[PDB]
Amino acid sequence: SPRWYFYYL
Amino acid sequence: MIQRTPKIQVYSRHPAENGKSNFLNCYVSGFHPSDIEVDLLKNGERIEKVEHSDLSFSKDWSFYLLYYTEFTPTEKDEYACRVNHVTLSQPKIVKWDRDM
Amino acid sequence: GSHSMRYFYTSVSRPGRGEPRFISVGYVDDTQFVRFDSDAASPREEPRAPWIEQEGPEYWDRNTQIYKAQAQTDRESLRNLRGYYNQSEAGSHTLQSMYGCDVGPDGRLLRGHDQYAYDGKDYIALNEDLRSWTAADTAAQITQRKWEAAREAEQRRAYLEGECVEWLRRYLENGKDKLERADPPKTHVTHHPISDHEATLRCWALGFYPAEITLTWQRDGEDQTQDTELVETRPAGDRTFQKWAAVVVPSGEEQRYTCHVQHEGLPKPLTLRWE
Repeated sequence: SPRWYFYYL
Repeated sequence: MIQRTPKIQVYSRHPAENGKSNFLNCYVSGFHPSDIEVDLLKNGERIEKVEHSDLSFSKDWSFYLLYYTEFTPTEKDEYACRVNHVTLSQPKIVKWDRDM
Repeated sequence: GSHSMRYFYTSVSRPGRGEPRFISVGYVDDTQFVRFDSDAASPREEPRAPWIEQEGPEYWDRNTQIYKAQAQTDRESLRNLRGYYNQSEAGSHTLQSMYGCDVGPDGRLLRGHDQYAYDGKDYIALNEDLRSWTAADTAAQITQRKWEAAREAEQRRAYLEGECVEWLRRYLENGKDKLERADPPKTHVTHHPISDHEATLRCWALGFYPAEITLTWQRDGEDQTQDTELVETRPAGDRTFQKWAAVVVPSGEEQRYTCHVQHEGLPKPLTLRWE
């Protein structure tokens, strides 16, 4: 499944 | 930005046997950016029921797509792949050759 | 054997044509098994391999929520990138991401991956030690300093070492032989005369899986590398692959040349001739 943490570049 | 011209291969899913149903493939790879137009051609005319794979990309980040349609080859019928892309000044047309 | 799981994200801004398009594909080894497209009529994760269709609707609903949040994250990243490079709002740009995990036959992590490209070039990547970053340029260093100060590599390390490996382990369980078994190439040599004293020998490999393979032509046991024409390995469309290698030979000397075929599904490499 896709990861559910998110990061702005 | 750095743009990359599509590579094109035209070929069949199984060895071409006149009269036996098969699949016509056009694999377009190594291109950037992602917008591209690919038509499969039957005697110079666009084939209507053409599907394609989901947009993916290689380790070098360049995109690839497979366009395909069921087809039953004959001895005189001609088939080609025609591609348009921002890198190309004219559509690139690659003729299906069953020996490649 | 060893296995990998990878997600491939593509976000493309469309100035004056709406919000950026987000597409994802998921892979186990060389087998695509999910997709998501924000431009679909009702965007939802969708199965693409047979062994994943068993998952219940909560699986697809959960993953759809995640992709939508990812797509909104990428929009903000694209807006930041445009500022970093002094680009216009009128220009279309591309953010690509890939991440995932490699495991050995024991199932434990071997290598983690977590990388990005902007407009077709490397931008920033997590290093193999999963604690440091390699930035491609000065703009990517703005990102690098951000992610260090927030210690976000420790978060990435934990997902790659943990959840990633557990999903891979479960997907390998659903798939059974469709993921464990290598399919060896079906091989043959064709012969295409050019003219008097020259013909093409083409060595074919068809229907193989996984995609990694080596085809070489040898003359009397010595490699013909600078004279062999290779095509890129290409999909057959049924989850198997194809490749060929060709060499031009003096007519009548066809039986000096051997083609050698290496692939996971062949315990011993194959040696082929025109005969």
